[PDB]
Amino acid sequence: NIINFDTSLPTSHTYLGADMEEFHGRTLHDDDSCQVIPVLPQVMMILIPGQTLPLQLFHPQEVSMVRNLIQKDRTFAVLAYSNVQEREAQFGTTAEIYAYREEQDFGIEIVKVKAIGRQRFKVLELRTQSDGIQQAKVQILPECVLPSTMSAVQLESLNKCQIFPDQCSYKWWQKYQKRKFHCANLTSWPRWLYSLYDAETLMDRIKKQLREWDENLKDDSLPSNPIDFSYRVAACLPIDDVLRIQLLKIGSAIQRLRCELDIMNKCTSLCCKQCQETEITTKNEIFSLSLCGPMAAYVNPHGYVHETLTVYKACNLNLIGRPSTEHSWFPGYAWTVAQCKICASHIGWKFTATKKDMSPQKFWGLTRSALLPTIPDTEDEISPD
Amino acid sequence: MSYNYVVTAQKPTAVNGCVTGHFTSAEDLNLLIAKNTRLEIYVVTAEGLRPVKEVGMYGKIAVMELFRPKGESKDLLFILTAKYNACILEYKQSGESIDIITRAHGNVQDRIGRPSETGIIGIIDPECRMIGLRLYDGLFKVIPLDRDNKELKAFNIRLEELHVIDVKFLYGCQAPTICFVYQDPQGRHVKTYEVSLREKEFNKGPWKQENVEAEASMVIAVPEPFGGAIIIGQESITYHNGDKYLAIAPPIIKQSTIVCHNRVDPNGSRYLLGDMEGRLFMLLLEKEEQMDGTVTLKDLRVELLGETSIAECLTYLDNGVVFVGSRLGDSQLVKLNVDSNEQGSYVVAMETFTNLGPIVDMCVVDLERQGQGQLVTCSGAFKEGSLRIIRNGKLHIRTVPLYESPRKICYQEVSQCFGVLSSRIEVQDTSGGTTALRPSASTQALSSSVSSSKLFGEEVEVHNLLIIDQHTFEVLHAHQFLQNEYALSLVSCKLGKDPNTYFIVGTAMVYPEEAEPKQGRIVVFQYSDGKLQTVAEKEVKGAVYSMVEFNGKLLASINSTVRLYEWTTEKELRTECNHYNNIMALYLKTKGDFILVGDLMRSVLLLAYKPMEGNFEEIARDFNPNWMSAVEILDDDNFLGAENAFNLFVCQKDSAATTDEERQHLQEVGLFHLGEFVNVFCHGSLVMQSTPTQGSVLFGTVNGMIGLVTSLSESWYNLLLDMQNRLNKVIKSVGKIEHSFWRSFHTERKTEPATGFIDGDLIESFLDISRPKMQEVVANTADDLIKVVEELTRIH
Amino acid sequence: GERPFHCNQCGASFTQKGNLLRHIKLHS
Ligand SMILES: O=C1CC[C@H](N2Cc3cc(C4(O)CCN(Cc5ccccc5)CC4)ccc3C2=O)C(=O)N1
Ligand SMILES: [Zn+2]
Ligand SMILES: [Zn+2]
Repeated sequence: NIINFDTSLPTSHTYLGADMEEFHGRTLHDDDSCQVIPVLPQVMMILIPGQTLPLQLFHPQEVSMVRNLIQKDRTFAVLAYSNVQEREAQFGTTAEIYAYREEQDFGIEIVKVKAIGRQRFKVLELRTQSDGIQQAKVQILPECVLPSTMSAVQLESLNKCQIFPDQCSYKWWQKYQKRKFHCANLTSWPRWLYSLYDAETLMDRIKKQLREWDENLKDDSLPSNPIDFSYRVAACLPIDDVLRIQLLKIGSAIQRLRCELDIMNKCTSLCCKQCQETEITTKNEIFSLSLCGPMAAYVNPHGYVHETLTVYKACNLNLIGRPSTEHSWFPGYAWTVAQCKICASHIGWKFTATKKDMSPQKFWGLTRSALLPTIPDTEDEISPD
Repeated sequence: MSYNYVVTAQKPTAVNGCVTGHFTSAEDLNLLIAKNTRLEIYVVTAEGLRPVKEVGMYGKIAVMELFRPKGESKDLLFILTAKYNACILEYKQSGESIDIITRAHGNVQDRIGRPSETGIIGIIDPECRMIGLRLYDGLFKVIPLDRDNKELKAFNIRLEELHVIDVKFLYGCQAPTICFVYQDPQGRHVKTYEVSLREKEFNKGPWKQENVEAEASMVIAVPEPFGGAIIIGQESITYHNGDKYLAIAPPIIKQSTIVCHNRVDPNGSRYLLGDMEGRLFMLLLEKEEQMDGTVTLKDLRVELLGETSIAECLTYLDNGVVFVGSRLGDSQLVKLNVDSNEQGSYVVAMETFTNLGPIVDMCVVDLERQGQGQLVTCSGAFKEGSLRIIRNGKLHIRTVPLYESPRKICYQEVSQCFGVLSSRIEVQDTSGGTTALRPSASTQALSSSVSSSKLFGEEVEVHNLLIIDQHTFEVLHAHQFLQNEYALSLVSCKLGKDPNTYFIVGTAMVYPEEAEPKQGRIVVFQYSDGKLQTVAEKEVKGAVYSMVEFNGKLLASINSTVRLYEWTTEKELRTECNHYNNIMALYLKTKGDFILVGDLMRSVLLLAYKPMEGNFEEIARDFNPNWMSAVEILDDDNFLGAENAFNLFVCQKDSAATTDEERQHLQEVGLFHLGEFVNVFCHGSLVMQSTPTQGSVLFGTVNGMIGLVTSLSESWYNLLLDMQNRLNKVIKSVGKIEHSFWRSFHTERKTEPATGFIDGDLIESFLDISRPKMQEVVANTADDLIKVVEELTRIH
Repeated sequence: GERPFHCNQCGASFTQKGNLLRHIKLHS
């Protein structure tokens, strides 16, 4: 229950070795503009803007491509594959390299990279070049910003009341709703309806669920902008690729926040994807061992990326082999591979503390690719808004 | 691909602004009133108000201020529209000809800018050296007032205070000085800045910020000889002139927030203040007279004068007469009666001016005979609530005051009455329970009833179903709903094989802790033999946002579900089928076996009932994020909606398209900037019943404007579209605003030209133009065009 | 201490090669 670990360590990706050559600069292309961007060939990821993506590139063609990007814009395209086998992709996200390190260990040139999602895009065309490396003709998808739902109606005499400044939080939210949505009486709907489409109210409702996962402040950790908050929450929601792609396709932060709240309330169980009916854990065991939330992307020693969701308890898992601290994503913990007891598919790893004074003494790191969010009782699947 | 025609039946009646000055003549006192896209000019006579001129603008009036620059014989008028069209107008009359000539004009929009939260602010310097505008946060636009600035060129000054609440130019300053209330993490403060026209920047203001009231919202610049500024909040009215500071926290103002003001005395000794509940106060700054220092200000006072309509803007005219501009109720001319008890109040009404806004719902009814239809609206809100019966004579309007908010309305021909959902505010008692604020329709019914349960000073909303006689408009019955029950939808119809006509209400249980409603009811009532009874009651797991009679059945929307009920022989609702949607089913409209489901974010969905399977099937959808206020089915293939930044749009289905992706996609075929906010779409007409127009959809808006939409043929549309471009070359726009620019579909992120819509108001203005101008328009045949336009005027 | 056959994706360590090859074929 108590976290006697340094929450800032997994975000640093300290397992990638010595300090990388950090970049300060930031690049952004105009909305709706068309850009040709290189795609990394073995990256099988669906990246969210604001999400950190660590990589280890081994192939000389991949290493060359990154050396060129580091000198130029530092931006590559991360395709959201609808069909991974036939490499089909209609959407994706740009990724900007913010840290890198080249190593000629043993006698093999390998490059470790830390990138971040920046802009969503629509794939216009894909062509593999005579070198074997492919380029994507892309169109930068704009982020739909809507004004206050009350802006259209709003009485000009109440415009000066739209800025709002120990005491009872429920009484505060009651006053917030009465003042922000007073002009709802000029329309066909009540104040309480407009609250369901209000960024600050939706963000406060999400914060109430995020507080159940992390014992950390809104003040620092969480962003203020609905766009950034909605993407930060999307990055740490353990959902399957079909749902994540639909979530990514949403252009409005209001619809994204509403959609996330609905997933967070409906999907309370997490099953094995191959079994579909083997419960591994529930949302009540989810907890944040990293500042970015319960789930983040990490890279293994062979470049394989795993979005790892940390939980207190997991069931229906077999442990393969003995624990190892080799390349551990949670410094101070040893990992043991964990499979589903029914289908034997890899679900994640069990992390066990190296010192007695550490807390928690054990937890599980589950790979998102192996999980399936489930809604118990007598209902199948749906993502409203 | 759609060919639609939109025309105004009733101009907006809600008042968003009013100013006094000497605009028509240096000797005349004028009252200028802004009613959205309309400007009314009055001469304030000893009698009352003498109408002088009324003009229309190709914009929504956002700023309206009079000013007399150096030399000018009389005042000029600055106007800024919601699409940022700025202009300086002059009244000029030469014999018979009245012309509001445009002295200067230009668009002041910036390519880059976050439109401010506190909206547009437009202030003019007391010496008329410049116009200050706060359109975007972090910038203050300055239009220098020179005779050689006929294009209205402006520069911005960077403003580090990003959250400005209100700003005014101060009096008595050597340099033009702005005084403003702003908010930052630390709280609310009042700052000042000098405005250098030479350096095009701000310089250190004459006095300090201080941590003023947390709810300080209004700045009032006090004229000479006192100077300084008054800052009004929720609890306090404070004065600031740097070193001089005076504060008061009158308990009389604590009941409601003060939201408008007006100077009575030119010296700034007396001010009128209005609150959100119609109270009118007098603020007096007591000028004390010492021996040397004869200009002292000993104290501030507030006196409750009386009650007026809920005021959007006040203006003192003369001889105690005050014009009350109202958005929620009728506007008034009140006489501030000189020191008079009159059982408490000092304010006496002189005139009342009709305001249909906001029109939150309406219905058409044949009523007398049948031929000519009558429109019955749910107008006003709170004590200003009423029903308005609009018929063609000009439009003749009958008013029925309810003293509470009418919300929904439907007519029941069989019982010769209307069903009206209403709500009233009751305050919680310290003693226990709730007390009404005034007698209203729901507390003054002939007969009354309350629902049976199947489950401090805080304001509580009590919901009711009123039965109102169609002839007398008397409240025959009032049924009160359960505690925390919110009445959302109302229908009058016959269901199944039942010959009886019922009033069906759809509700939601609203609790502060719950964000999304998990309970609601569909209650079936019968009003028969002069009494209301509850026939049946169905509890549902959500809010019943909308309901429609669907081929002898009841189609109701519970949250994201759309459910079809059948009325059994046991007089009970039986769930036939459900349809679980990707969106919240707020809007529901039906034509035959087709259903139109929509949400507040313009997610449009089309469903069809499959009778041979007994279930629903999705036909098509279109999700473009934008706020949507109303929807309607024009015909089998076209859907009309009202979306953000006062636009109309039309979506079309194409059941013939080659692929199944195309035929389950709705094409946006019409876009138009209406300039009004539509709340209700309603099929019907106000004219008596082989026509160039097909169909008739009336609509009610927030500003009390009533419009009409009808469909045309491709030939009729192509002709009238060319006619518009020809009429624009000959017609004179106030402020020199482009018609094409005004009607262009507008959101802040995008502006597209209007498509699939004919501005009937522009087409009809052909009949008002002179014979030489008429011949200029028809130069490709003039009297044949007069027949076409006269035929188009007959639809309203 | 045996287990000289590791899965480069999850890190599963196997004592025989036929055991690792069955495990790697279960991954995507
Ligand atoms: O916290 C975590 C969770 C686990 C995860 N790992 C580590 C990992 C390591 C490997 C190896 O092939 C295993 C064999 N060693 C040689 C060797 C053998 C014996 C003794 C010493 C060294 C080379 C690397 C393969 C996959 C993964 C993986 O998925 C991670 O990176 N962090
Ligand atoms: Zn399994
Ligand atoms: Zn493996």
